[PDB]
Amino acid sequence: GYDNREIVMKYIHYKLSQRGYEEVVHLTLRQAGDDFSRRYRRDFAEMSSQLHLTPFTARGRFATVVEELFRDGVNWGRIVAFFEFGGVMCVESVNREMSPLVDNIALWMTEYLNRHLHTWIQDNGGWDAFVELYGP
Ligand SMILES: CN(C)CCOc1cccc(-c2ccc(Cl)cc2)c1CN1CCN(c2ccc(C(=O)NS(=O)(=O)c3ccc(NCC4CCOCC4)c([N+](=O)[O-])c3)c(Oc3ccc4[nH]ccc4c3)c2)CC1
Repeated sequence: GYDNREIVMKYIHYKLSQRGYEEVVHLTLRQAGDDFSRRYRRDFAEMSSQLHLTPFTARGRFATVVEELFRDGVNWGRIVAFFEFGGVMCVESVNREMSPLVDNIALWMTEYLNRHLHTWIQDNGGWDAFVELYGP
């Protein structure tokens, strides 16, 4: 598991393509995110209709959700839910003719990873351990 920016970009591109717009770690994360959205279906649907994205509320919407998600700490499932949440935000932004928000969201996700998730990820064997646990 190399660069966080690359992980974020490859993830967002996939989520957007699935909705008609535009390495083992990238594939494992993709598969995990699709599994998460299927298992927690009501949470997924509730999140998708509770963003109410506008040009000047997207930053605040991202901050409030990511704070609640990791309030009690970090684990692999919560990191998967964080990528899925980023995906939902990007898809809604493109759907609402606010596609430059995708670049802002990608930056907020990369910054959150580098600054607030990096220590946990490193202390738990990095993305390689995520692949050892959940990959092929
Ligand atoms: C109660 N309040 C606190 C509510 C507020 O909650 C808020 C607050 C804020 C936001 C949101 C929010 C709502 C909507 C959106 Cl879109 C985003 C976020 C919510 C909503 N929640 C966010 C956190 N969610 C969690 C957390 C941890 C775990 C966990 O870790 N479970 S697990 O059994 O360890 C596990 C099992 C299998 C696998 N992968 C296996 C795959 C198979 C396919 O091939 C690849 C590997 C993994 N894994 O990959 O990490 C781990 C969890 O469950 C699963 C179960 C199956 C899963 N599948 C892949 C991941 C996954 C996680 C669920 C619950 C919902």
